[PDB]
Amino acid sequence: KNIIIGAMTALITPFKNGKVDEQSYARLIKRQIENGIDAVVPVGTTGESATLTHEEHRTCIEIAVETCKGTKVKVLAGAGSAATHEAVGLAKFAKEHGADGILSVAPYYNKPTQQGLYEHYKAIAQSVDIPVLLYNVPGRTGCEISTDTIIKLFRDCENIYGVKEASGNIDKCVDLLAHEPRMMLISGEDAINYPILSNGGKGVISVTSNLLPDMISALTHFALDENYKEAKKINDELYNINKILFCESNPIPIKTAMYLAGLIESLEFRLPLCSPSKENFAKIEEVMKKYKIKGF
Amino acid sequence: KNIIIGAMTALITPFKNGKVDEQSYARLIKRQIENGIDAVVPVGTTGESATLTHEEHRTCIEIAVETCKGTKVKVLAGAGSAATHEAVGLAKFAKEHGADGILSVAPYYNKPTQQGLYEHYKAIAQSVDIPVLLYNVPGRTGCEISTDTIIKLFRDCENIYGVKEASGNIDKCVDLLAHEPRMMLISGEDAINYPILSNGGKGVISVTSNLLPDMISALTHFALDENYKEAKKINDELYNINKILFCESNPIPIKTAMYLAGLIESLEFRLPLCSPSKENFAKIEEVMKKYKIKGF
Amino acid sequence: HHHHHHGSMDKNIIIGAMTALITPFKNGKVDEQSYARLIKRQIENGIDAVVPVGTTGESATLTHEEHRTCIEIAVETCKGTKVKVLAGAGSAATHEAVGLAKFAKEHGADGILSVAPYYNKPTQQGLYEHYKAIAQSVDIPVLLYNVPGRTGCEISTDTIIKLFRDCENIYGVKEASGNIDKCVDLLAHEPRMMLISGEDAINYPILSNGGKGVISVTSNLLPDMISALTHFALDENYKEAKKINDELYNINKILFCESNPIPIKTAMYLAGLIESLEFRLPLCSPSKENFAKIEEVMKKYKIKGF
Amino acid sequence: KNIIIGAMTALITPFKNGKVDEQSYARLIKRQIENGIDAVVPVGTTGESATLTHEEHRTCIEIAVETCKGTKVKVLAGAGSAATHEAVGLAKFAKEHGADGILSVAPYYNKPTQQGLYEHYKAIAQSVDIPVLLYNVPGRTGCEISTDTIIKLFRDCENIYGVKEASGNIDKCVDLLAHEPRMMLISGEDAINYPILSNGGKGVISVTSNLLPDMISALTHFALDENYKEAKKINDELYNINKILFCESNPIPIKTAMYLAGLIESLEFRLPLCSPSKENFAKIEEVMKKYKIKGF
Ligand SMILES: NCCCC[C@@](N)(CC[C@](N)(CCCCN)C(=O)O)C(=O)O
Ligand SMILES: NCCCC[C@@](N)(CC[C@](N)(CCCCN)C(=O)O)C(=O)O
Ligand SMILES: [Mg+2]
Ligand SMILES: [Mg+2]
Ligand SMILES: [Mg+2]
Ligand SMILES: [Mg+2]
Ligand SMILES: [Mg+2]
Ligand SMILES: [Mg+2]
Repeated sequence: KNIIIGAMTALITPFKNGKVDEQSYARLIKRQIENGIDAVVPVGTTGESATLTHEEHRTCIEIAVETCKGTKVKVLAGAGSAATHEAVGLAKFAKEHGADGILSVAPYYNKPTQQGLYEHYKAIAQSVDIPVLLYNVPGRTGCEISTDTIIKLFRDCENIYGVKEASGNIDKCVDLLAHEPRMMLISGEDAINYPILSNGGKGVISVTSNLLPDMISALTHFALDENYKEAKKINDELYNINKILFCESNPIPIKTAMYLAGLIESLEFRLPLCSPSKENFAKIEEVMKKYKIKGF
Repeated sequence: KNIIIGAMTALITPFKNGKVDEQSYARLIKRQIENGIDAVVPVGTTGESATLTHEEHRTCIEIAVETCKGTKVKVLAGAGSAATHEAVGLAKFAKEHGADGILSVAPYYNKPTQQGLYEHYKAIAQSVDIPVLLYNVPGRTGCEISTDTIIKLFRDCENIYGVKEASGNIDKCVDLLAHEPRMMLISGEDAINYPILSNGGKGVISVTSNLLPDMISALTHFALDENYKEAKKINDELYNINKILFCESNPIPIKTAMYLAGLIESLEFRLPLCSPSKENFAKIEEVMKKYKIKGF
Repeated sequence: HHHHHHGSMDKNIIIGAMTALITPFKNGKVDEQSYARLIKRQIENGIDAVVPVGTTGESATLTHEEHRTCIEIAVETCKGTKVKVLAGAGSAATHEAVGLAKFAKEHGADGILSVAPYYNKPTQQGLYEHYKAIAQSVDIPVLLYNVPGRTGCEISTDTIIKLFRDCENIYGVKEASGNIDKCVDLLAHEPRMMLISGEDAINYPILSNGGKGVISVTSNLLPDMISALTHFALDENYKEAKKINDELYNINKILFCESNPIPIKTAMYLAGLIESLEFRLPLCSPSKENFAKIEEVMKKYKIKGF
Repeated sequence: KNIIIGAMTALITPFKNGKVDEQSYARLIKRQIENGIDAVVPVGTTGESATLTHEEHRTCIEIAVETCKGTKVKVLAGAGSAATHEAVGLAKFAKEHGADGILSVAPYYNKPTQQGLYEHYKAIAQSVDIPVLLYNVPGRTGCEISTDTIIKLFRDCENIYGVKEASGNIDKCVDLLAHEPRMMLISGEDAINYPILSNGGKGVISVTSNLLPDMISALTHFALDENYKEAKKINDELYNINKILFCESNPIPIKTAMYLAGLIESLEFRLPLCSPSKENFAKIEEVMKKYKIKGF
């Protein structure tokens, strides 16, 4: 299978006057490239995919593709939906805009059965000829892609090559790679990046890497090179910031931190997201001081 | 406050060859009207709101509004979204096209904070002058509207008049009505319709009533009259069908039951929803045989 | 031989308003005089039964001798009254639970409460055999007790109903499970059983669905209010029962701001009803902030003295 | 600190005609010693601690102490209780009868607060001069020793040197060793032995090792030697048996497997534990066929 692995960043989407700040978006991607990141994920959960329009979805994918052009850095475009017809359309558009592959979150809200998830992802994978990474995050979607369903999809669909797990379930991570060691298991939970990689996971799709791309990329590369002691050292050092970045729903903390670090102009969200509480604003700022934040 | 209470049905959306079957949709609503139902909810969760287009959403609301004219039956239009801008747009459409009120599910997938939920619903409520019922279903959305947030919205926004709860949490139901007895608590979980009503809830938004509208209407009206012996008797008798209608994710079982009773022409869903397993198909049929199902 | 048709055969029951008694300590010993005085106060404020050495009575840290002494005081104090003694007798070990059941029978308890085995997580078959052994060891009523947040296991509706139908003296269940759906499930499929509320905040919803009593924490502090709530409900005066349930919500919830019985003993101490705020380790006093919160919530209520 | 780490077995307690089979118990321990195990845990959860008398509990500890004489194998005696006075008494017995350390499960059923847990373990630790390992298993006890409480106990009490985690929470495993790298984190969940060891855990207290002691010992020793690839290979191979040994509550499956293997004479439990279902008995037998089970 063709794959997209390594250290990847779920890009925030900066807003300016209620609009996507396209100059800031490109500038933030160049900063990721300069700090060792292997791929960027425009318009995932961290990029506020649910509140962007389709036009804005396209704009972000195009900026990511153009900015990464000529670098080794790939674009794994967010393209999931609760509706299969919409997810198929987003997959086809992402392929046409030049994306290297697609990330596709399990349908949220409508709780498809395992048979329904299989048909959903089979339809998506059949619509394109680029790699497709499944994305399991049951705390947000209300459903779980089972290990059996993930493995069946990997085996039955040429394009489907692994899964981004955001499920707090290292047992499932063992289950997946013990029964199907050819798949690419990707960490979707920064605090446990190292345990997922040390069990044979092959990358991360990170929130923390927005702020500390050098540290998350180094963690990932240490682990892929089997230097577990050094990968664990960075994972341990990052625990405090990894946890505070979820003191409110992601991406409220990471955007707050990027604004405090001077990396975006304006702490703007799209409703129903909004600024953190005064107390959590202070906690994020405090945890940040313990880390060296790369500039532009 | 202007309110919409009583026995209400979360309408299924029939499909025929991939499109909304508009003749069947109207016929099903007339059947609800003729069996004692007080309001109908087009394009809620049970109506596959997440997989309908904007145009189909609007078509279903218009059919409901037209079919309920000249009757006492109200239209409480589904209008929720994960994006506040889209929820406001749907609210405004429902108002301008004659809906009596709106139902608005808590944003799914993006997990807004309580402050974000407050701002989300304040924007929706300020956009229309018709009643707004909140809708909490954490198992599907990934978030909870807290009791404090529900009560503040009810007290701060003239047209927010209560909440549809689908949370399995009778403690919260007591909390809500003990601290704000003027709100309209609406049961969103059929199996516990009677306990919610007997604590002072004032209606149901029912899945089971698609199949058995006369029974749910009678349960509700006995309860509103404090004829609790009779209301509990029906609630007890309905437990088996109330539970089997969730043997797979709603609306897979209820649409299956409607098809099995000849009330819709085709067992068609929009992906990622799909037909139930053959085993559950048979289980639903066997439970149906214990109930008296009205025709057209 | 055994059989599956006990459901409509005569079952002695213990229902109504019941109190899960705190166990007061003085210098680390059971304060036996205070214990009797607190029970008399329950009797005089309309309570129908008392539960010595349940969860609220710190059953896990009493010695077997102290457990037996508390049952004896409860039995002696309730003689000559309408008030029944439903003795705590559960255990993670079936052999211990049988021994406690037999003691309660031989020392004059009216019935036993028997919590689902904690920590060892028996299967539903194991729970069935556990309670079959207990029920067949005595001839007094047995109330099952489901509290999965504490035990790590659940007695399923099907197992509860099987036990009710298969054993003469098992007559119902005390539910502390935050699960009104299960409460409907139970009484819809087996309306002959006695469902007893084990969670004060939802006493009225359980009673209004046909539950027939409560085993209360709040009634340690406010026995007249819990008794009135229950008797109104049993008479189908649901307006008055709900009014009391709503008024009690604040205290009902603050009594669990830390693990029960830490808040209720704190409230009883603040009310002057016990001499010292003494627990047995690993239980201990609440945080200073929760101490203050409990004190504040109490102010809205009229607390009966002795 | 003095410590007890490495590959350890939570010993089953065999019964014959309702009594502890003392000869089988000693024979089973010798089998563990001869298959690479570093310590044995008499009368833990797997040993049916809840249904043994205090006399039987003490007998099992004495047999373990006697059988390990003349070997490097340590006895980490089960000594926990919901009552602090009982836990202190069991700790003092274990010390005075030659145990090398104690395992002490968090109080079950009565849900102490973190302050209560601290006072509980402080009292236990001060009662003896041998190592004390905390044991967190919230699914069984109804409470959780927080990371902060574990770390305070480790720092404040000379004897307390780590924690056995059976919590399905690799995030907390990271939390513990990131903030207090000097403690000994011990895996209490066989399926994730390798992830816990690869994060710097220093041992296991295993159920599976009752049946497959050579494989669990080899896994643990490869990990401790930083041969993570070979440790992961065994962890992956063992996943199927690791999971089937929990198809019913432990120790129902492990005793079933030991009986099927001819390692214990009769499939006897103490109520409320009992035989598995016919169906799960067959599932256990089938999974066993893929593994080489050492004899005596
Ligand atoms: N990635 C950019 C598009 C975001 C679109 C949408 N806001 C709504 C998508 C929708 N399928 C719209 C249904 C409209 C009829 N009710 C949904 O709400 O699930 C979402 O996916 O959350
Ligand atoms: N109700 C008064 C007696 C309390 C006894 C005990 N503390 C311990 C009971 C025991 N079966 C003892 C096991 C002894 C060997 N470890 C238990 O801990 O489960 C409990 O049940 O929690
Ligand atoms: Mg690279
Ligand atoms: Mg809605
Ligand atoms: Mg008497
Ligand atoms: Mg039945
Ligand atoms: Mg009367
Ligand atoms: Mg509570």
